[PDB]
Amino acid sequence: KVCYFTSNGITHIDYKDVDLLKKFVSERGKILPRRVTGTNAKYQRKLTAAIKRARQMALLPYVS
Amino acid sequence: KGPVAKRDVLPDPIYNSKLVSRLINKMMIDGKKGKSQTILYKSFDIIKERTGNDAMEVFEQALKNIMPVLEVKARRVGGANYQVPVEVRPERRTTLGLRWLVNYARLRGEKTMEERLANEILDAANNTGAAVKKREDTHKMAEANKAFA
Amino acid sequence: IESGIAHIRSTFNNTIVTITDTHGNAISWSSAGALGFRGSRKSTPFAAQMAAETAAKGSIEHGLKTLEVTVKGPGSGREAAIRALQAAGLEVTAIRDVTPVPHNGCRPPKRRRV
RNA sequence: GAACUUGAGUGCAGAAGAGGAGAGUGGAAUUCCACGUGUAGCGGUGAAAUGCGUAGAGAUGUGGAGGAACACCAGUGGCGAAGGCGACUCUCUGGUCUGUAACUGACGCUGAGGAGCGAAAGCGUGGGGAGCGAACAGGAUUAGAUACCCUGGUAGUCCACGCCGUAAACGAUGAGUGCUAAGUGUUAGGGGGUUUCCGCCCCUUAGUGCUGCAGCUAACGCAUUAAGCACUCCGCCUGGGGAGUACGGUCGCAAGACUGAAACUCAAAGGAAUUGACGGGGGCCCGCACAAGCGGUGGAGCAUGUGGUUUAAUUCGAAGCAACGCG
Repeated sequence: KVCYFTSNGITHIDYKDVDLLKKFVSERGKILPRRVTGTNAKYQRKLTAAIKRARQMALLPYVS
Repeated sequence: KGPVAKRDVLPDPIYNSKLVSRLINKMMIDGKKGKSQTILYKSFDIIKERTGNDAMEVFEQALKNIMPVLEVKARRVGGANYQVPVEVRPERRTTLGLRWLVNYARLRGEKTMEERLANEILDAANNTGAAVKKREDTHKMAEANKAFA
Repeated sequence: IESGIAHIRSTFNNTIVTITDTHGNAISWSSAGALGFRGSRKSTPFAAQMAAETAAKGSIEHGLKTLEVTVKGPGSGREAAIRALQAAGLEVTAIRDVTPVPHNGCRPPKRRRV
């Protein structure tokens, strides 16, 4: 596929962007892997850091 | 390898049936179709006499009571010795019916196998009888082991 | 009552079905061992079907009709038990595939052949 | 002694990382606790039994306690000298890589001895204990079963500091440097050729995979991440056993570690590969081999042959299938 963050040029993912993180997160609550969303390695690292921080502030779920 | 099949002869000069000659070939001891034909026709003449009916329909009713739907085969996995129930294909239904008629008739004990086969058909007609113990018990073994199918 | 949730927990030994009420109050329960199967037949989906049939009969005896069925535990008889809740006069609307997933937690007991 | 900037290092600029140490916090799940639902099982196995359970369990709903590991990300991905390091957040802190040109100007490499780190188990002291779990107990299995299996469960696993100082501590491959075809993924960078982009291509680093030429090798294989071609330095080997033993010494609370023989004994031990045979390894297939049936043998009587034993001789030969109504 195509990477999101290379396309839209956007850098540090800004945990407040709950809708974008909600796009990358799967239906139950898990982080989708890199071969599903198509991102880079680096951007998947910043994505998973963002999702874990937004989970601990209940901006994102853990289990559904 | 593959499956091989066999044949059988169509008529009987009285009682024109395939399966009655199939019973003639059954219960043949030591290569004597003559004795089994004599036993069979004297038995069916008793079935025509003792009950005022044609013995063809009584004989098919006895078959219908005996023909088993469900054999229970074997399946040993590990140390388990499970028996597995099999839907019987109808050729083996007829032939297990004939074996149970013949075996439990000659196992009964009366003053000819003429009389034993006649009374075993008369018992298997009104279903309660000696071979139908084996029919019921095979269906009970399939009923108990139905968890495997 | 009319609505409840059917908790099926089918594991490699037993397939236990408890039909409970929505804020968790068990109306009736029956297992694969309650039906009479004592051996390994407890694991077979025929026993899970039978256990769902008896739990469904008890639930209709108390009167509930529309379930919301939660499959729990790794076994074999989950699909037949969902199907047998349908064929016994009930409705299975939602299917909650909820086996208890630890994230990392406690360590499991040792592997078997060692 | 004077000069140089490539090696080395400082400066500036970014980048990435489970690099470390201290504190705080989270969400599953597990156990336990209290209460409601409710009834007869649960658990477990190849099969069961011990356990748990009508004194109300397992299931289920809510609440609480407490400990430990951090699903998905997650990847021949990253970092570290190695051990190793996966939740999150901050505090302090180590290293690396990339672009140079500002500086230094050989400041470098290696390193016995020394000093340190050093998985896991173990030890000391104090806490901690949810799961697991040596030991131990019960149940099974079995000829036996101090085992595998099952049910329980102590130390330990966890934390603080101190000791041990060992691993198949592995890449079974010392460190440094230079040279010696390619193809190909990928990680963190840089620059270029159109486009502001998306992005394609080209180019270059440092790390990380695979296939591969020359070359090497006993072969397997390695091959720019060398096991090639060289130079420097260190460590280590000289048949197998005895034996990493004994003695001595050092270190250690201990367990032990390190150093380390000899008498005696053998003509082998060993590596890699080849042909077979075998496997309670995988695949395919076949045969009265199995199943599906039918009739028997094993029981009785006799016929017959053979072992023993009686014998003057009980002639000799056959001896699992493949001897025994055989010569």
